[PDB]
Amino acid sequence: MKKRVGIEALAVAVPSRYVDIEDLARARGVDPAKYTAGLGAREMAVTDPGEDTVALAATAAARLIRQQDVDPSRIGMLVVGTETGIDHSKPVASHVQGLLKLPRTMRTYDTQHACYGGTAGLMAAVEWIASGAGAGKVAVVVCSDIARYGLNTAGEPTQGGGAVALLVSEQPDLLAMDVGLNGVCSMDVYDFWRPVGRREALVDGHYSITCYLEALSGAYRGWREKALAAGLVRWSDALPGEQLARIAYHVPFCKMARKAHTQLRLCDLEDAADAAASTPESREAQAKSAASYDAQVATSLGLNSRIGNVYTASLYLALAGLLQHEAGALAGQRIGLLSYGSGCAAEFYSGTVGEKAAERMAKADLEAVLARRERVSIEEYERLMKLPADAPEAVAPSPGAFRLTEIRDHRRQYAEGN
Amino acid sequence: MKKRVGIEALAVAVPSRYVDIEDLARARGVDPAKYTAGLGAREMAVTDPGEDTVALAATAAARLIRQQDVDPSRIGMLVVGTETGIDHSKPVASHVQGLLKLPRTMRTYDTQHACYGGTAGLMAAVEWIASGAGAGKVAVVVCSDIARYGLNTAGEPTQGGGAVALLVSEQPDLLAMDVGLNGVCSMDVYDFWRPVGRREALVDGHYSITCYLEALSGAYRGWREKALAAGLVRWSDALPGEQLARIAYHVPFCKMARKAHTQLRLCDLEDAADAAASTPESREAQAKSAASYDAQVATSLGLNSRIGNVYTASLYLALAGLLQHEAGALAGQRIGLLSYGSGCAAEFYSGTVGEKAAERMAKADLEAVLARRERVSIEEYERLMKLPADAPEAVAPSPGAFRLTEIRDHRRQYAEGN
Ligand SMILES: CC(C)(COP(=O)([O-])OP(=O)([O-])OC[C@H]1O[C@@H](n2cnc3c(N)ncnc32)[C@H](O)[C@@H]1OP(=O)([O-])[O-])[C@@H](O)C(=O)NCCC(=O)NCCSC(=O)C[C@@](C)(O)CC(=O)[O-]
Ligand SMILES: CC(C)(COP(=O)([O-])OP(=O)([O-])OC[C@H]1O[C@@H](n2cnc3c(N)ncnc32)[C@H](O)[C@@H]1OP(=O)([O-])[O-])[C@@H](O)C(=O)NCCC(=O)NCCSC(=O)C[C@@](C)(O)CC(=O)[O-]
Repeated sequence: MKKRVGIEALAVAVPSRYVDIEDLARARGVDPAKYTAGLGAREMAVTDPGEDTVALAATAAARLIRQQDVDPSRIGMLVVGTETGIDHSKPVASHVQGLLKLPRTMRTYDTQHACYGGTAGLMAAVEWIASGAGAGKVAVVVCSDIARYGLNTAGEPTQGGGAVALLVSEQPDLLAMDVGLNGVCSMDVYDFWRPVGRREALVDGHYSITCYLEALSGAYRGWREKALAAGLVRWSDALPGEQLARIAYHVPFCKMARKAHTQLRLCDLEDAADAAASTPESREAQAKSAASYDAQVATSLGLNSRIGNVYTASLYLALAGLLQHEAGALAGQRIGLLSYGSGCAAEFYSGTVGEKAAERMAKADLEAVLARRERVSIEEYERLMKLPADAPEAVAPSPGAFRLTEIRDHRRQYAEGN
Repeated sequence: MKKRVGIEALAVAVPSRYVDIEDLARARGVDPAKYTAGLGAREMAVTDPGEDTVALAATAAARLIRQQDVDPSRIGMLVVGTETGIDHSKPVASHVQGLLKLPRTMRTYDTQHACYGGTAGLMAAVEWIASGAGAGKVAVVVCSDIARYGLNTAGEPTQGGGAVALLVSEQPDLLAMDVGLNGVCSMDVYDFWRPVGRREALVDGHYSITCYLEALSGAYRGWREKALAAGLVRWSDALPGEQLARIAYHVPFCKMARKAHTQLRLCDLEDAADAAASTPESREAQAKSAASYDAQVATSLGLNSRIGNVYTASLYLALAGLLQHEAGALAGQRIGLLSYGSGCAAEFYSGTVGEKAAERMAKADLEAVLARRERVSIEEYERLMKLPADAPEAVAPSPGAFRLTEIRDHRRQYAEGN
């Protein structure tokens, strides 16, 4: 009896509005090609205060339950990974539980480590199940965030917001994860952070890229050693990482995925028993292979390019885009995933796409999620950005979605769309 | 080959200063017996800004590693449960990793759900190990918090601060946990919370007591059903809960443990097949049994009464006090633990105290930890309370301990005591 654990399905929620990234460039006196070619952006989600971390998380989690016909009483863990917390004590997960009218027999809590928080919660849910404690039950892990750098900042064109809700179970139709094979690399850095009382992040941008790549290298190498010992990959005519059908990466901006994939391949090329016969120039040229990027990574960025950085959710939006179109082809094949969070930590893990992944992705109806949005001007984006966090716009949520309506006596109030 | 997982050892850190609780009563025009008898308090830890969540967590975690001779390279997870976070993105766990100069092959993140956050992280570490993923490695889970209600508030006499660091492993000398038997009960409430930008908690105090007891009842009942089915307890001449050698509870104030134990016993008395032959009066009198409280709970409060509410750490300070004196007697016996967090969630779990628990507790040297503190006046407590979070006092940390020294260019700086 082969037991499996992992991601059974997912759902996505996005803010109601977005801007065209070339409009942002023009408003900032920037060449639009810096954003479209340099960063790989197309459209940037923008929010108003009604689209807070709770509202986006609850919209995604409710959509998951409805689209996948989840029995809410089978949920034994509800975890929200976020870096956009709204209370020091009361977790987003508790608000989500209430808004969705979920029953009582579940753990609820939030996880925090920049863009790694969702992955940390995913592993906690997976290992709860794989330990036996969660046998017979499911978990819901929601990655929800709003990425804000501020007007006229270098990070501004990488903003975004939204949520991805993951169903975790013993029927992991999207991704049957290889338990215990993860690689991890973490160290205390100040590449990106956001002190309490600052609405916008602080970042040393180029250093943050170096930190991502450094942590990726350590995490990937740790996974590779375990995968070699488990017989899942080999040092052969193909590099170890080439034996993964696809690799999905944390996407702070779309061009980061190419940088990440080049670095992963360089790890193989530098570590091969015969590396001494190569040069930095020859290794770099091979690592940057357009064929490899096209085969393993390129199709994972379609949703990300239209939304922006959704912090904890960015890797899972890449997984979503990949499986949206390729789940049937990928059934039975092993793929890799690299999660990074500033501060920092990276974790690399693998899993096998399930036979029913295409079914679960069809039910997620992702083009309909993206089609509901409306474009706004940069002027309006700026006006909404300037609103205080307690001042949601007077607009109704979409059917089954949620919005913050007001804060009254320090208690946050929400509405569910009819 | 009987596999075991759970808590191998613990260490405690407390702030350098405390006040006498009767001095606080006099300063507030309150009868001191309200605090000493009504709440069960003796001494209240007070902080200055140098004793932040990071400094307390790092002090406790470094002390654990030194006292227990942990190989730092065997740590594969470092999790901080807290409701006193200091960054929206960068976790306390990442700062602890850096301050302790720990290596890179570990997950780092923080968990959040009021006073339940530490337990959530403990279960994530336990289940990482029990799934097989953490086989051969250990985890460190630190519960670190500073409880602040504010001058002249009803919650003020229940303040406190400190940290408890837990070593989690396949050699769980303190508590070999019963994996998969936990009971849990959670629901979305506003009993206690602390919005971003508020230094002091908001609380509906009497309602928070009702919420604790309600969630406890559900969590305990869920554990009891599983423990009955596993044959660990029986409905016999003894109530199910009486078959636990001891029960430790989240301690917001010491008298809360008696309220909690009475409620747990009432759950047994109300649920017994023959409950119809009793009355509320007879059940209450039996539930309130002094003999049962004295046998199962009373000795768990010695540290808590001298520190105050340490939020996520309060239950673990109760476990510490119990094992400090009774670990040898408890070896081979099963005990219960009830974790509660406002917002809210409760989880009830059990485990068996290990043969070497007394050894591990002796190495924690807890009376020395408490002896290092100094008493201050209420006037000085108030002066320190009024200091901004970025204004630590100019005092050195104790040997091997840590303090925040300053914030410079939005980066927190720390010192390690010589
Ligand atoms: C990403 C930066 C640093 C870029 O901001 P920047 O410094 O203004 O941009 P640049 O000068 O680095 O240019 C970017 C690319 O555009 C090119 N370019 C320029 N002009 C043109 C043009 N006319 N036509 C065509 N191309 C053009 C340019 O040559 C370059 O190409 P590349 O170096 O990639 O090969 C900034 O947006 C930033 O700081 N963003 C936020 C930080 C971030 O996303 N870091 C990523 C790594 S850390 C991470 O992923 C974690 C994170 C951020 O998500 C946080 C968390 O975990 O919580
Ligand atoms: C605990 C309260 C509500 C009490 O604050 P209060 O309302 O001022 O006190 P009280 O009137 O309820 O009195 C307390 C006890 O003192 C007695 N008393 C009175 N005077 C005398 C006297 N002269 N001589 C002898 N006894 C006296 C009095 O009769 C009573 O006895 P009891 O009802 O327990 O039997 C307040 O301190 C508060 O709000 N604290 C913070 C909230 C809290 O600790 N709640 C506990 C449950 S929730 C929890 O544990 C989660 C939490 C708080 O830790 C947060 C998280 O998870 O993050």
